Amino acid sequence: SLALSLTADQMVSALLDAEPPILYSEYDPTRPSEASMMGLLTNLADRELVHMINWAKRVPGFVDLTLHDQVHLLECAWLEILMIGLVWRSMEHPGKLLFAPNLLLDRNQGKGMVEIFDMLLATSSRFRMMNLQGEEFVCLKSIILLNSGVYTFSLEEKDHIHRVLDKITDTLIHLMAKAGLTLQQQHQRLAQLLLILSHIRHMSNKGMEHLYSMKCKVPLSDLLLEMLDAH
Amino acid sequence: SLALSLTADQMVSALLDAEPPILYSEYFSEASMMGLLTNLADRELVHMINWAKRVPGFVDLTLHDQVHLLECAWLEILMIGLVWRSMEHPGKLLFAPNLLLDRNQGKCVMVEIFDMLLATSSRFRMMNLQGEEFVCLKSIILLNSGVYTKDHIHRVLDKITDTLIHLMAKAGLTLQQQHQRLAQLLLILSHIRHMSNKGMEHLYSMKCKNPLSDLLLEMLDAH
Amino acid sequence: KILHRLLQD
Amino acid sequence: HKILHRLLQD
Ligand SMILES: N#CC(=C(c1ccc(O)cc1)c1ccc(O)cc1)c1ccccc1
Ligand SMILES: N#CC(=C(c1ccc(O)cc1)c1ccc(O)cc1)c1ccccc1
Repeated sequence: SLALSLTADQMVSALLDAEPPILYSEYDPTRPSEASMMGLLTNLADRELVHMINWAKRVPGFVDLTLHDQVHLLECAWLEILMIGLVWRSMEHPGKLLFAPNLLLDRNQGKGMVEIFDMLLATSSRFRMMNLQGEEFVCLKSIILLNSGVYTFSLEEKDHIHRVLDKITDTLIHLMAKAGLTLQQQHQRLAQLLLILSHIRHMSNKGMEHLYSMKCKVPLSDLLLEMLDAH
Repeated sequence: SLALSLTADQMVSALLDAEPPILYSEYFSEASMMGLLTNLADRELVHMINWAKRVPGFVDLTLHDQVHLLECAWLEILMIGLVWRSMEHPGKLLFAPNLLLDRNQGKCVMVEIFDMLLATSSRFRMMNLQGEEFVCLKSIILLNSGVYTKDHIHRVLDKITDTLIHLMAKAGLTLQQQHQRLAQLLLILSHIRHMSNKGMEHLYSMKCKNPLSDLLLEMLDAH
Repeated sequence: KILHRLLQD
Repeated sequence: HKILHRLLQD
């Protein structure tokens, strides 16, 4: 409710003002290894999660959902959202991943970690070639939040979610018609953007099982463990 | 190049005629059900490979590129096929005409994957997914799932998008309903990807737990 | 469930 | 090579 009454411009503004800050890592240079890097990424992701949760609440429609439903959506999409956030801010850094303003990495240092790094780099290149706009990005990210767990949790309820997704789709199209794209180009770019979400899912799934494996071996946040032991 | 010159209707007809047949299984306890699904998937793969060669644009790719795309999306394509033919059987999974299952027997090992597949089937049923739309989604999966692990493939993907829109404008959908249904369809592909990944690691744990096809071992030991 | 925190705050 | 190779050529 209410979220289904927003205009496209109001939808965009809402998402833009809801944007979480870009956090710094505890990265202290003059000293390079594995585990240490994973520790920094864990420390970073831990603090980002708190902002993501508060960001998720500002996402139009999300607040209207059950507490249990909110939990499930975040449990499914948290790494996807972290990764598309990483990929987005890494756009103007070709061949590099900007985890934090003070933590810029290429595929060299990140050496199964390498496979995920290349997939993230490939997504960032794809965004750069597509010349992804910030208005489009915040749409994609909020789509991930609502879509990633909609087929895992008479309640529905899931009809409301689909109604909001349709609203974001209209928002995306509104943005593309604004940038002078023809109707054909609007459909194509829309398709291009949503097909990347498949690979963002793929990277998350791959990253998820990587975190699962080392859990039996680096220390993880009590919130991050909460996320992992729920997927 | 020839694929990019097709009309939308010619694109639809090309994919429909390219459709692989529906196979039967060898007509359930644990390992027996897995044997049947493995046997069925092994034979389906042979048809998929030839089907893939009929997908407009796929032949224009390097052999190594064809191999990679199939290695990437083979389980996805199998699952969306399963979900598609399971549409008119609510709460059931039609693996073969002589092999219809609900989530009950799939508890002998798997329950989570069945529920996701059934969820996708329910989603297709609710969306009233058409065959013309299905064959477009499937070919998209083949071309998209491994495209990052390439400009031509993107030209073909755009072509299939035009085809999907063409189909929707034909059914009387307003322009708004056109981009909405387009979005809805492509968002299901994220879940189909998710199911494949979950099914893949299950097969991986199953392989080194001990049989399966030497072809299926290619698809695994390359994923 | 720490995730319940923040979500009700 | 791979079995998949000959399937794509045959
Ligand atoms: N890239 C990346 C990964 C992130 C991550 C690392 C450790 C964790 O405990 C959780 C997540 C990450 C992604 C985005 C971001 O803003 C911060 C961290 C990653 C995840 C799994 C496997 C490999 C890398
Ligand atoms: N559903 C399903 C799965 C299939 C499968 C089973 C065994 C294999 O060796 C390969 C695939 C399957 C999907 C569609 C189809 O037409 C035939 C078989 C499955 C895969 C992994 C885990 C659980 C189920």
